[PDB]
Amino acid sequence: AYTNSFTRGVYYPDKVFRSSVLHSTQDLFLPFFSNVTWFHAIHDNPVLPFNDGVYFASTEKSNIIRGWIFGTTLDSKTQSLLIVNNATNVVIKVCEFQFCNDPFLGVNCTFEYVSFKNLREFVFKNIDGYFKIYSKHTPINLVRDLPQGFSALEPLVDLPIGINITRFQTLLALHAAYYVGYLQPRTFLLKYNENGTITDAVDCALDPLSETKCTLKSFTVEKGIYQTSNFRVQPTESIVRFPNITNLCPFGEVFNATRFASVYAWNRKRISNCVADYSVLYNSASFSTFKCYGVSPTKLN
Amino acid sequence: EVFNATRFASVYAWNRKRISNCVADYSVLYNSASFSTFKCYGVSPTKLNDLCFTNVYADSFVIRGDEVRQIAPGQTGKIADYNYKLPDDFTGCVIAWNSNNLDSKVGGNYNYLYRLFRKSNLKPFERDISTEIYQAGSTPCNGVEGFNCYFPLQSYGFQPTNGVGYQPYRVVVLSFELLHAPATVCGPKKSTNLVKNKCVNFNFNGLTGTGVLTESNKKFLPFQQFGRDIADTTDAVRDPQTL
Amino acid sequence: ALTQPASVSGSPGQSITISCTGTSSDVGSYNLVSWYQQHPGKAPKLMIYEGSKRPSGVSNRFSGSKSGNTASLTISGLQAEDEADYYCCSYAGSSTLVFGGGTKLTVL
Amino acid sequence: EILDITPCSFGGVSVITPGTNTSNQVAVLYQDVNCTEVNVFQTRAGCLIGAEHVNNSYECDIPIGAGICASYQT
Amino acid sequence: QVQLVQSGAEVKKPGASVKVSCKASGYTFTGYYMHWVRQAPGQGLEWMGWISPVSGGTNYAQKFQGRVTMTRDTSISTAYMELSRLRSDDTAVYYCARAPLFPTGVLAGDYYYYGMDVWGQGTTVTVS
Amino acid sequence: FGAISSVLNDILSRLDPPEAEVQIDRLITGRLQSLQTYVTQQLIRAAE
Amino acid sequence: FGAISSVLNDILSRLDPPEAEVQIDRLITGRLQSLQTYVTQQLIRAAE
Ligand SMILES: *[C@@H]1O[C@H](CO)[C@@H](O)[C@H](O)[C@H]1NC(C)=O
Ligand SMILES: *[C@@H]1O[C@H](CO)[C@@H](O)[C@H](O)[C@H]1NC(C)=O
Ligand SMILES: *[C@@H]1O[C@H](CO)[C@@H](O)[C@H](O)[C@H]1NC(C)=O
Ligand SMILES: *[C@@H]1O[C@H](CO)[C@@H](O)[C@H](O)[C@H]1NC(C)=O
Repeated sequence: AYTNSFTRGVYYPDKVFRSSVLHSTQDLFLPFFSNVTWFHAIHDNPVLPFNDGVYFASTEKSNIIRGWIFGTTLDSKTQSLLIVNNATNVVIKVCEFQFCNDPFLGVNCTFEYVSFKNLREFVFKNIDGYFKIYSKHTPINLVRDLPQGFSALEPLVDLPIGINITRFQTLLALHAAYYVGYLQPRTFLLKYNENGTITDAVDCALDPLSETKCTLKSFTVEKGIYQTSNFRVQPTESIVRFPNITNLCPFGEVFNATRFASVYAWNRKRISNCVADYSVLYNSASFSTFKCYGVSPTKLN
Repeated sequence: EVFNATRFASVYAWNRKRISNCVADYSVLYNSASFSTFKCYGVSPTKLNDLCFTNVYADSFVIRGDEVRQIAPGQTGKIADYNYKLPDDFTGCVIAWNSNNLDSKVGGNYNYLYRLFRKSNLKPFERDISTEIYQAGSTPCNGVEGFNCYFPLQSYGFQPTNGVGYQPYRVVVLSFELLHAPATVCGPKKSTNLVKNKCVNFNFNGLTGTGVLTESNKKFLPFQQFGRDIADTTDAVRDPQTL
Repeated sequence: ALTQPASVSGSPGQSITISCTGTSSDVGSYNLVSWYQQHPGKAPKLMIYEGSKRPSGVSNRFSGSKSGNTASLTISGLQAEDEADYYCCSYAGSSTLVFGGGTKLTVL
Repeated sequence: EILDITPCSFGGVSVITPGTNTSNQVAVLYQDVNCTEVNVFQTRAGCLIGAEHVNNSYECDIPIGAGICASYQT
Repeated sequence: QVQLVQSGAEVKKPGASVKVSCKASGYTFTGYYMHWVRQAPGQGLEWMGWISPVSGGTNYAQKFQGRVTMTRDTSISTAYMELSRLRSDDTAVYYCARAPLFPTGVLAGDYYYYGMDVWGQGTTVTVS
Repeated sequence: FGAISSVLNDILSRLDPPEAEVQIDRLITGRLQSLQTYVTQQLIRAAE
Repeated sequence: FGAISSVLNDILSRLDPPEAEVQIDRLITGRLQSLQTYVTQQLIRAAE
């Protein structure tokens, strides 16, 4: 199933108080009106890729979803983040957990911390080893799909775990449909009111109107013509053309000669009509110093 | 626990200790004469008692004497690309001392491993625990070592007779990250009483300036620490003692 | 896995050759043939390695040659001390240091 | 053989739009390009996408260029 | 100044096991894969296996796969080779051997090249 | 303008004078150039 | 403007980032300064 991500998933990108101002910031936000995947909890908890940041949304009435598991293999071979909420305690670990064949909750350890009607929206991202988790709870009266409207996301948790996570799975309480979207490096124009709260945001890479909006850093565009960007056709393939060189150049012999000349009569051999690889020069560890001054060594092939 | 540790980890599994919820002095490290190299360009070591950082990580590892020059931004070498890569915009101060009387044995200390073979340069602050056998030749390597199949980890023979270029050196990289989050690792400077309705040279969590500190009605959310205006100047600050 | 003569005789001062024939997959595709000398009841000593390269201290009288699928040891100026067993060596595809029938060198 | 090199077509992109207090319908003008690489109109000012070409002449409301002007009408 | 010493002569019964030590000095111990060769009295050489003192890598001959076991102690720079399920034809002289070059041969076809340093003697005799 | 920080109070509280002077040189070059462009635009607008 | 080559592609293909960045900074300073002179002259001519 698929759903349109109307306006949800906009968050405070940093923690500097701003008020009554339109500020542009480029960060990992989910695109407006993009396709988000829809999961059900009737009669379904697969693993999804944690590529660059995930936005999660859940509609809840009886507290079914109680935790999440993030990692790469999820088989006690590596450290995997497990967050669980038992009704009084929130527990976050990255321990060498022994996961079940199908992880659920019924009715080398490095870290441990212990403390429809309700829409709970979250965003999970990993920046420089820091796991940022933002969340917000709101009352809703809607059973079919996710509601239409705007809601700014406030940050809650920042954990310095320093773990590479690429896949994640949720934890459900078994005796509740949810939505998952992906973040992208987009530039958003955020509006701070007089209370300092973000009341609106424009994904200005959505359409020409939003492009004009963020080029003019305003939510209102007057009548007229405005230059917004520059289009340029991108190349589709690379075309390398070099002479049909037929002779590898005797670079080995100037290193493997019987005797070398002295410094007072150093020999100057011109190298011409040659194919120069220099890879055997890089990989060989017999050299004491390898110092290139004009051109970088790796950019010679 | 990080400077006078019993044993240091090798560069293939270098320890990354997060230092938080304490007072960082660095005064005993400046007066210590047993240290060999103490180099850093981003931040000066003398202006740390008044300045405060958000967080700091200690990257400790044992490396050879002649390889201590490779742990620096802009350097190129075997260790700088296969075991410990430092970014070009790295801020922080690195310390290194000799361990010729600790990590040495009669027959040789072979408990320190370093990566020698890798098909790609390491990322900044990347920890490569990959044990897969490197494939040097054109034939595929199915985990069996031999021709064109080498183990990327190698060891040195540490003896008290070896030269200063082959002696083991304990290197600790103190990398400071400064974010807008509330700081926790500040210098050893005592605080004083606060005065209002008069402009004074203030210094809150390393952020210094001059001006009047007046009461505010701006509702700062939990982890708000500093306020920035259109001119990127400080507009409001949160006292670390009183919320 | 390799075949070499069992015993060949020579005269003092002579230049003598010892053959060792392999296949195209072990000696014919690799320039990695060698020659070891061992005296009776003694430890073997590497005389020729990596085709014709010699370890430090070995006399220049021992040289090597390779032709198609054949290795050849050459000894210039045969002496009485040259009496020993000579083995040819070549990589064969798997573990490891292999040999020949053994060539006992005798002087007349 | 002699091969001539010409960096392929590029150019600014502008948006013709009435006031947001009226409508959110926009038109795009790619300057000094043909309507090949991109309701498409090719004019000496470039490629216009989103605006319908009307043969009848009116007073200029939003200037595009080369005598072409845009407006929002039925 | 490369020095190599092995254990003493040993006698074993058929079906038992034998453990020989191989203690080296004068060079970088882990920088040389240790090869092993056996020779029956009056017969030719027979290579058996090699061990990597670094990371503990080992590989045996397909002739002896399942009966021979190696370990090594880098703290004292020693190798140890064990022959299990001994029978009559295992009465022989055994050496370890040091490979020629360093394991930095991008080409240095190591450690499959050869043996420059051969050890003194270990004689294992197996008779009822 | 290539400096490690835009606020000068951070630069003076982090770098020894021999390098703080280089960073401040970059900053003052950038700021003086921007101010010169600004005053030129202001002079042209004032002429208009 | 003091760089080793006026072609930016040659700079990116010859020098590693730590030095290509210095060369590109020099080239950027020079070219942006020339563009500033150009736009100022164009504004004066436009006023005339
Ligand atoms: C993180 O782990 C995944 C799964 O093994 C891998 O594909 C990815 O390359 C890793 N990322 C990094 C930066 O190591
Ligand atoms: C801002 O605060 C006022 C006063 O409490 C409130 O009425 C208003 O709803 C808040 N939000 C706005 C103006 O967006
Ligand atoms: C620090 O000061 C604050 C307020 O001034 C106070 O609430 C807190 O208890 C103090 N902490 C300690 C450890 O005294
Ligand atoms: C644009 O391309 C079309 C299609 O090939 C052609 O008919 C027309 O003449 C071109 N116009 C210009 C200005 O190149």
